[PDB]
Amino acid sequence: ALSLTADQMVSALLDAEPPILYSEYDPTRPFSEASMMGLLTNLADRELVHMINWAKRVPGFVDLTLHDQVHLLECAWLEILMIGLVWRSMEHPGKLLFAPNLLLDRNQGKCVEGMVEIFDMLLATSSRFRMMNLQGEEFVCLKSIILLNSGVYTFLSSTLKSLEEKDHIHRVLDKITDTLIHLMAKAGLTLQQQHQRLAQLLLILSHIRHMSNKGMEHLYSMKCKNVVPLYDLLLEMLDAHRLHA
Amino acid sequence: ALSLTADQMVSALLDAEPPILYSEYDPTRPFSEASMMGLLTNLADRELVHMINWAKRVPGFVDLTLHDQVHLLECAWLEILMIGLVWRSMEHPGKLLFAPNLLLDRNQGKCVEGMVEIFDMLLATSSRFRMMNLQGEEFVCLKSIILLNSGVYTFLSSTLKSLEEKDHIHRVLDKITDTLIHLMAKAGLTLQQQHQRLAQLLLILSHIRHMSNKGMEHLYSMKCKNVVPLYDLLLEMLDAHRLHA
Ligand SMILES: C[C@@H](COc1ccc([C@@H]2Oc3ccc(O)cc3S[C@@H]2c2ccc(O)cc2)cc1)N1CCCC1
Ligand SMILES: C[C@@H](COc1ccc([C@@H]2Oc3ccc(O)cc3S[C@@H]2c2ccc(O)cc2)cc1)N1CCCC1
Repeated sequence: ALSLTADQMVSALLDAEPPILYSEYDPTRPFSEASMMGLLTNLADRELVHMINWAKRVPGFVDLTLHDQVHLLECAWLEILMIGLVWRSMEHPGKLLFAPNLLLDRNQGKCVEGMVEIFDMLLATSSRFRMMNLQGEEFVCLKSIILLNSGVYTFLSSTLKSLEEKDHIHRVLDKITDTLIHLMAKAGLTLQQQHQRLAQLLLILSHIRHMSNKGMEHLYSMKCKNVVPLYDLLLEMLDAHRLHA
Repeated sequence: ALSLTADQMVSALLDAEPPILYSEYDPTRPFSEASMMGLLTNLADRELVHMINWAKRVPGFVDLTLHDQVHLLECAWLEILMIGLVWRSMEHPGKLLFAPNLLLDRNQGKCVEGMVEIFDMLLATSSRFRMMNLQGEEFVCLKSIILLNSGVYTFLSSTLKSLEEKDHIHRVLDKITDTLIHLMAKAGLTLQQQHQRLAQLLLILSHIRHMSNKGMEHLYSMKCKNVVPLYDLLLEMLDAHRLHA
């Protein structure tokens, strides 16, 4: 990502995109019988495996230590799931496309206590994306910034290693800024519109953080999975051998 | 803020800055006897009055409806308190300057259950500001963006009035982006450094949001004041007559 061109970062990120998964329920069977949170939790857990694969293809990420990769993902995984959900919901006003076979409106969120509040925030984000005409190339840049940025301030220590890690991350974020600006210039925005649009995009990331924080608060009202710490499951997933090479 | 120059926004914001308040405790008396949360809560409540005064001097803010002013402040007040705290702590590594007569280190945070975690996040933000060499002129721009941005996505409705309000806010944020870019150009940064520094600044705002959200979670473990809704107290403060004109 540090000698990669702007055109090469954009292609690398497009190449890395995870697949769109389906909800797992029998579509020949009724709906009142379904646990909406079970459906959503099962979907999200399945996406997480693919998020790990994606993160390893973000330029610069695997040059980090395993521990720092785990930390970043532990800090950003729900933001990353949510921006992906808002992105595929963009062309579906008033609805959230959790999966191609699971498209829910706000009243379907009332089904779970405290969940309509989260739905409403997600829906508003999707509407802002649509109104901004967010582009596929801009979205993958944003998703990678979330991955690199959300946990970069909470690394405990400040060892030599740690200082080098933070420098490298800030260097990669810098190149993704250069890429976003490059995309906007290519599109024919003036200098002035570029910086304004860059700021508009980056401020949405503070809303996504808000949504992740609220969603974490909401998810922690027990019912879901909280077995084995998240660190450990992420590490297991991230700490791959190379035998299947 | 919409026909204001970049030089006029910067001066308007510098002019609007609130005063630095002191902690209210008898400095002739011992410390173990002090409620650290009482001291911090009393300080923060006193700052809030001055925050309302400041917000009314941010270009564009008072052109909003009273209700929308209340909403923005309800969404941003803790972020705004925290960025002010990190800013005055910048030149005090390892310590948080809550007031000139109340300078606390992380171990003094352990005094309150769950508070050291918040202190540690604040301290790390202060260190990042220092390392970035954040400037007084950049800080007031950031503080005003927080005020305008944090609640702009959660307005319920979408009345004509509401749509006009959102447009105006996004227009003001745009001019503050123009101002930040103007400040950086004046300082002699290249085009490339400007956009990179703009992005570095705006991404810190996602960390400040995180800290506010965590702090709200922490403050809600009862002991503090939660009497009369915050909306209502903000409204009271904001809904001024003009008789003392
Ligand atoms: C905690 C469990 C389940 O996590 C979940 C479960 C459900 C969802 C909910 O469903 C999805 C499903 C896929 C997707 O890409 C996004 C979301 S968001 C939504 C949600 C989030 C928070 C909230 O308060 C209400 C709804 C999102 C995450 N595992 C997640 C991976 C590690 C543990
Ligand atoms: C809720 C009460 C008190 O709010 C407070 C009380 C204390 C502080 C704590 O003390 C200050 C004091 C001044 C300042 O500018 C910032 C902070 S931050 C800190 C804090 C915040 C969250 C947390 O979990 C732990 C420490 C910040 C806000 N009133 C606030 C205005 C309306 C109600």
